[PDB]
Amino acid sequence: VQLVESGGGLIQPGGSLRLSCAASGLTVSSNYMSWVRQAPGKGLEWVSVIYSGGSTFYADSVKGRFTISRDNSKNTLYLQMNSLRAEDTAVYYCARDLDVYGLDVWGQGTTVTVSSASTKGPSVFPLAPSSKSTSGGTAALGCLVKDYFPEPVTVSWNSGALTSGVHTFPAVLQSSGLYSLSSVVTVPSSSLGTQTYICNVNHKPSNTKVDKRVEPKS
Amino acid sequence: DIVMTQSPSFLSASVGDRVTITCRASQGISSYLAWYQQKPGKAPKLLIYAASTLQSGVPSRFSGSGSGTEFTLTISSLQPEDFATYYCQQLNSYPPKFTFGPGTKVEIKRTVAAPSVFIFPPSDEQLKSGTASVVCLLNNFYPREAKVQWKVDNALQSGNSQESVTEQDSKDSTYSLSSTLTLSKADYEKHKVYACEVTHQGLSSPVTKSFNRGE
Amino acid sequence: VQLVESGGGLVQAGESLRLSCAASKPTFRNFAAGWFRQTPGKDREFVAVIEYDGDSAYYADSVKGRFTISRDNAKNTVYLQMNRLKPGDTAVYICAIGGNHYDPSKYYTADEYDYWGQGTQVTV
Amino acid sequence: NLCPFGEVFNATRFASVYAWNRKRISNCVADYSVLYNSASFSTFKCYGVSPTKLNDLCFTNVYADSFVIRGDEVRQIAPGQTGKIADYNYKLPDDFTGCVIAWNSNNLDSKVGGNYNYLYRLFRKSNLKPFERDISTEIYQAGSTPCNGVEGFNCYFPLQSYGFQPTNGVGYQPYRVVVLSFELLHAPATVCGPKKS
Ligand SMILES: *[C@@H]1O[C@H](CO[C@@H]2O[C@@H](C)[C@@H](O)[C@@H](O)[C@@H]2O)[C@@H](O[C@@H]2O[C@H](CO)[C@@H](O)[C@H](O)[C@H]2NC(C)=O)[C@H](O)[C@H]1NC(C)=O
Repeated sequence: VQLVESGGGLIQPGGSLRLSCAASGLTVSSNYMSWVRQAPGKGLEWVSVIYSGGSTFYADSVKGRFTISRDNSKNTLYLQMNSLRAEDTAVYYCARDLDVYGLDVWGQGTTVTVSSASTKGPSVFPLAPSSKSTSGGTAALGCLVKDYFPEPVTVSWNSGALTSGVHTFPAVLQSSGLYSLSSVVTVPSSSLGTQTYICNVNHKPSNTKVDKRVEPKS
Repeated sequence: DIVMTQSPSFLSASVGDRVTITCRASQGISSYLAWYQQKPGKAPKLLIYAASTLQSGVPSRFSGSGSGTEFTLTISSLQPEDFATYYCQQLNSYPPKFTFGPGTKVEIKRTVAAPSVFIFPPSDEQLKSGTASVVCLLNNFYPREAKVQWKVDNALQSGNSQESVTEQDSKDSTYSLSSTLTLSKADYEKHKVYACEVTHQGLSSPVTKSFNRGE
Repeated sequence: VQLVESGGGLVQAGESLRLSCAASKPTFRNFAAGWFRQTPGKDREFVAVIEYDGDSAYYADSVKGRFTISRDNAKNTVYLQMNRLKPGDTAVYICAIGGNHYDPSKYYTADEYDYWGQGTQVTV
Repeated sequence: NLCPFGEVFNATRFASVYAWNRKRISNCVADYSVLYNSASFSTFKCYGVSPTKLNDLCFTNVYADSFVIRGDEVRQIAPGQTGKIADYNYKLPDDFTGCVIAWNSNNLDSKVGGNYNYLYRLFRKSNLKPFERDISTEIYQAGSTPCNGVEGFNCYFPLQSYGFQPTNGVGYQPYRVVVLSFELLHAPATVCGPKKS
């Protein structure tokens, strides 16, 4: 028994997107099928449910803009999303609803991102070590991945050779609608003048690959 | 609209501890309560329905009780795979079909570890573009509760900083925090001292790392 | 069963307009028909209601003496003769259809109805 | 002879909604002052008839349907409504000519630990026809594998129990509902009000 979701992606405000939920091990037309969404860094919220008899119900936040449907020959649930706003950005889950028994079968989820921001390559700025970056034999350094859209970005250190002590932080959305991220690493302070340190930032949506060399400071 | 609440929001415990998390309702919802477990990046998993009945396949250490306005989710012996976030869900509601709770994050407990603080001046490449981002880093600390205050010429700075926290590390069960202070190049050159003050349990007093513009 | 409102548009103060709400099924004769307005930004607000026989009607105080309700079950349509229109009346007017209640106060609540429509935008 | 309204309204026990009761009212005088004076009804709405003139009208035959549902589900006892009650338990027709009467019954159908003797149908492949009663208890097949009378995954009992506790909210509290159906055929009238014959 499984639910396979697809359809999510990037869309601009006022656009449309169709979600799909392929089912195996259960019959969609004979079950309460519901869509649940969870905003990033937030909780879960109900969206729509389709009865086994065809009755459809929607939350007030999506009524008139969303349309739930099913295809019996494909055993697949659908969620048509029109006139999308930024607040509709969430990971959408299709699930089999058993009422008082709960939601037992869940899908892996698909990501819906609604934003007017353009796809922009990241700007990588070096985070150089110094005495203010040292803690008695341990020196810290990193790279600042600023102003990129959309997610995600991948950061490796010295072509994937440096892994110990590396901390890549979760990205935060700024007031500009763009993402910023920092990846740091703690290295012995005795290696600043000998070992070279390079961060490898790759942003596939913008085809941007940057290798910035973090040189020490005063 | 019946309001659902959960307490606490965050909770630390060790393997083998008795874990009790509470979900409350503004009105009497009888036994129309379901408990779920969600791990980072995964879909919610049904644990208990009808506020007391265990779902097939769920270990017996999970227990549900309560009826009316107060409900409890109990894990008798905490296990390494139970460290996740737990939600409660009211069933057969109106107007919405079902309403979830705020959730409770169960995290691993360990000894108090003080944070190592590093402040990083802006790069000259970024200063050419007209922006200046100053980054403060808090590495390998516990508990997660810590305060990072940005000071510019000893003036407490608010409204121009953003924080990001890593999840609990797989090895030492610690956290890592980064605070980025962003301001224009013109504003950055009007001041001299940029300080980052950190208050934490493992620190006997707030530690401040500062730099002066122009080295 | 579908409810389609018509007869809306742009008008000025003092001038009049008549609204209509046709019903898809001939069952309209057994229900009570009411009118609501949802000014953009705000929520629904009661206007008027007519019973299935038309022997009893109730208006809101804001439109009492200015608006008039009538119905013709042969055409399955409600009528709202809107006179002395003021700029505040600018709203999407929706027609609701439900039961004939023993307590007339239930007509003031929108949740006491059963069918609703799409709405027609009136601008003064 | 007066019409038997106490046995329907003053009934000590009401039926489950999936197995709703129907009582045929015929050859009697019907005084609705029993319902007029009582200020306990939360819902009193009539279709094709005004609730105030019921003492002046006559009908060829009157049906009285009664059951217990939640307060949040009373709105589904109306023409053209949707929901678990309207689709799988009790469906009023779009041409319904009659009255719907409901009142709170938390004092009569709620138990401290929980009254679980009131049931509704939760699982059904298709929506009910108007005025249809489904008393089947066959195991519902939610997948492609047959159940063969055994409960399990994708194989569930079709009926569910209300949890009626006195500490429940008004939407979760039990409400007793009486549905009066009126027919006017080319036949002698059997149920008349006191104002008329
Ligand atoms: C069955 O009927 C009795 C009749 O009493 C009511 O009196 C009025 C309040 C009016 O509202 C009508 O419903 C009835 O005529 C119900 O009430 C009991 O009445 C007796 C006196 O006759 C009184 O001593 C009891 O306390 C009343 N009980 C109550 C109010 O709970 C009675 O409740 C009805 N039972 C059912 C199951 O409907």
